Amino acid sequence: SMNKIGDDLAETISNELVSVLQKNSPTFLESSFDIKSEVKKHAKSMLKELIKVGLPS
Amino acid sequence: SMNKIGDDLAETISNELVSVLQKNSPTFLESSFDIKSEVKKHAKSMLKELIKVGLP
Amino acid sequence: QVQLQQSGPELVKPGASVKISCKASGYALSSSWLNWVKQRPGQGLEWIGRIFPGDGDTNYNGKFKGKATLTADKSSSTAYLQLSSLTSVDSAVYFCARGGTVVFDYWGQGTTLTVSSAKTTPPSVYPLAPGSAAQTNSMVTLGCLVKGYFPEPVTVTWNSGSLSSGVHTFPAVLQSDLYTLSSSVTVPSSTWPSETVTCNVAHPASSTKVDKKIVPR
Amino acid sequence: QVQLQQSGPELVKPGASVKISCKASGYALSSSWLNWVKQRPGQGLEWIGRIFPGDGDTNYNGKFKGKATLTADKSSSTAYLQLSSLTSVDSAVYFCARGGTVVFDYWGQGTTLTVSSAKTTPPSVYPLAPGSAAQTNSMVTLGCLVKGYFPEPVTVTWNSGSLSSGVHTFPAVLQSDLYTLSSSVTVPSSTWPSETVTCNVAHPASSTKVDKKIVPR
Amino acid sequence: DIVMTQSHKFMSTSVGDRVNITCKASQDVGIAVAWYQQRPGQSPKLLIYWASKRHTGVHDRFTGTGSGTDFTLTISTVQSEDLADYFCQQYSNSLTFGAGTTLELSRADAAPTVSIFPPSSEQLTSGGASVVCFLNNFYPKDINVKWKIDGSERQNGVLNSWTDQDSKDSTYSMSSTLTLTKDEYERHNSYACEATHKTSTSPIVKSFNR
Amino acid sequence: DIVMTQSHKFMSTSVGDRVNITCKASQDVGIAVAWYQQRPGQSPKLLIYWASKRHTGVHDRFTGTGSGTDFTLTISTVQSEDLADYFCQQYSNSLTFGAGTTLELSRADAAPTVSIFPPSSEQLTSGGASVVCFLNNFYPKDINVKWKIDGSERQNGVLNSWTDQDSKDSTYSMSSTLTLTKDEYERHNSYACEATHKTSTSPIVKSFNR
Repeated sequence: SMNKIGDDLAETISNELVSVLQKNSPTFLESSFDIKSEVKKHAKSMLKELIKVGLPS
Repeated sequence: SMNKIGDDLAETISNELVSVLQKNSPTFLESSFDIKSEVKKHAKSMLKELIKVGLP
Repeated sequence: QVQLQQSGPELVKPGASVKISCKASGYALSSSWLNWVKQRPGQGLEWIGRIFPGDGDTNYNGKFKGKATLTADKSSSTAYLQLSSLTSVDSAVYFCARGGTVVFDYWGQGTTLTVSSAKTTPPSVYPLAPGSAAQTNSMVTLGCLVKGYFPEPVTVTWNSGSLSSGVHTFPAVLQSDLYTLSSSVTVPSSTWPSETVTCNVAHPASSTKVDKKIVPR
Repeated sequence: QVQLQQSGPELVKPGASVKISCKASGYALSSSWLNWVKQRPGQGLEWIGRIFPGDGDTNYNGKFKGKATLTADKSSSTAYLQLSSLTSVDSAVYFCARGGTVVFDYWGQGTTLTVSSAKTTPPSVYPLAPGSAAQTNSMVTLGCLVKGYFPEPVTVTWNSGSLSSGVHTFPAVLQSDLYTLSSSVTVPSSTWPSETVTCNVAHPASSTKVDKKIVPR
Repeated sequence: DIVMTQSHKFMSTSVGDRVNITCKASQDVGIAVAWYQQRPGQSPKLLIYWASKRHTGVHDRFTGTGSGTDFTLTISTVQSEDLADYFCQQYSNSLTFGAGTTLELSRADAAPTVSIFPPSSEQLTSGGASVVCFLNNFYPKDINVKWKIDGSERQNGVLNSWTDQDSKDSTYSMSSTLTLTKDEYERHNSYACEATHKTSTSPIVKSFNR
Repeated sequence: DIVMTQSHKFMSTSVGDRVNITCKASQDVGIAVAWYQQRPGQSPKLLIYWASKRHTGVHDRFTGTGSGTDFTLTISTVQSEDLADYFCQQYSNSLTFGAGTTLELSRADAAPTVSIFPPSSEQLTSGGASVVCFLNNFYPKDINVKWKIDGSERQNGVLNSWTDQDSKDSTYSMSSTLTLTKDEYERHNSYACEATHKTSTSPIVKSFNR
């Protein structure tokens, strides 16, 4: 429930960041599957931090 | 150029987190302009670090 | 200026239906929850339900699933509470309140709902005088019995306000589908039965008013 | 296995045009850039242009923008290089290379483009013998001149390969937009003129094969 | 399916003094408790939520002291604004509001002045009959009235009503009407109104006959 | 534009030894330099990018260095596989390749065997004339040849061709043709081919006379 939209947002972030990296990288980005996953796990953890600036009083 | 998409990706992240945050909050969440701005600012720094994991 | 304007009071036959409106300003209902609460007169608060005008989602209390319906017009800053199959138990004050799902920042005014079989009925006004017995004669206490009227309120004065100290007027009780008050004064026994005293009893719902002496008989 | 397969060698007259294909496998072109590079006979390496076939966006060198164009077919994993206004300058080996914008992590096999007005023509084969003089008589060096042919290549052997080692064949050079070369051999001096030496040219393009003895003077 | 009990219907205080308002949950409700104020003729307004967080605009005197099944709202200094009703609320699973507490002004003990009246001739010709007893100007609000007919207890047919604390002399007043039929009223002789209170060991008894 | 110049067209080495292929840039190119290998008949392969980082699959031997307008590609241990061509590339703002360095096997000095041949009687009926001079089996590849017609020097009408390092005896050979018209050839008498090389102060020169 709380992660229903946390994942979708991490997925959207990971896909768009990768497509830009590939199109703007002088190096062919190898094993982009692994790249996305690091971005997606990092996206998830930091999405859970971003959400917490809501009401931590 | 690098940062054109970045800000827009932050914009979607920022507003979506606010909408979910509002609809599930036990409290009203007043001053939501300041909620969003902190999130959108923090989101951009996150995006810079996420971009970095794609290192040579 | 944050304000939550609700509709006026309702007086409805038992078994009928009522739609109370709740209009908001100073903020956007499209990104908030609006909650409805029943404060039985004298007793405490019960929750009814909430709605999310933007996403049109409704969560109800199990107590009120069959009875209560919530709805909203996203573009009119307005949401409505509809109540069906009314009984005397639903007679209460109904508030709408802004907030999250469970904590309410700012409440409305409170629309009064009275459910009764009665039509507009003027009070019976019975004089309350003491007997021939006497004790602690320094002060004498008189009274009236406003009785069997509907709807509320009733205004009571004594000698048209010429006797304002030592007076007690009591909230009506709901007795046999009708409302009853009692009210009393205390004058020194020196001036009574010497000086005349009067029940002034006004029932604006029927535009009925009484000017009645208190007599020793 | 990952590889890039390019179309075959090309012959064009000056003023004409070509389309060189480059098919990709082992990876997705819609996630990469494909680059084209000119390698000339002088060995200088020049960059032409690239395309991101997922989008189709292109970038060109100012030196080739006027006459080089890139297109791609996502559904066929194939990029195409089209060259107009051909001239002997543009005659080179053209590689297509995977990578990003810059760093070419994998290269194809290259397409050889020869630009000339010459038609298929056999070589003239001239016998090279020393004059009457006696030159370092321990050995004797004979030779041949495979001149004025088009296109490349030719085959050279001595006594049909029997005269195997101690021979030198040289790569061709351009005279008047035709190719020419020469070859040598070092038989001992006692063998010739009494043991016939011959050079055995062959030009597969024209199916011309030459069998000529080396005679004195 | 979860109870929020405010032990005290009323709490006594004076202006400038310290006061607590307590609340008791029937089972663990974490810190998910909110406090509301409601003055007569006012919709409720939020004081505390999450059991200790002060809401926007609420003055610092409204401290909140809460976790578990035991919660407390403390008013550092009481003033006129604080003479109001107070509700606690649980929202851990579902919404239960507390029974409500009314903050009153303390004053010296006061016994009620009691009067008793027969039914009127006019009422007796309509077939009804109401025996009326007033109990006025008493403090504390802890009063208990018993009706007797010919010295024997009467429980049913009795409706009661109270005024809130008088704004001039901080006392409470009570009215008690015993309603009977003409048939039954005329079958008895003695009628009395008997008040139990802290200002006299003897209940206040005043009576009439026919 | 930015120019990448590889000073050495050739580097001498041997299996088991170290070697440095250098590359000089005309403008500051940061660390945006790539190195490629190309074996004869083959297409290029990437070795280093960003001037010091190995591409996936590249052996520890290939230890590239540098920033600025000076770069290096140290091969720790040369194998047979490494006897190939080497190119550098800059991509700081725009793309430029060098012209390449060719890694050869070192061997003891060797002087060429030289021969000279007049045009054939057959060619001299078609109207052309080719004077041919071979210079075979010499090392190193740094050799300079000049044509003399009756003493006077010649530069134009001269086409040269070269072999690669012979796999049997690690030497090089060269061919030079002096292509003249029949008229030019017949109006002169003496033809000669000269060469300057490290193996002898005296150039190697061999003559033909009509």
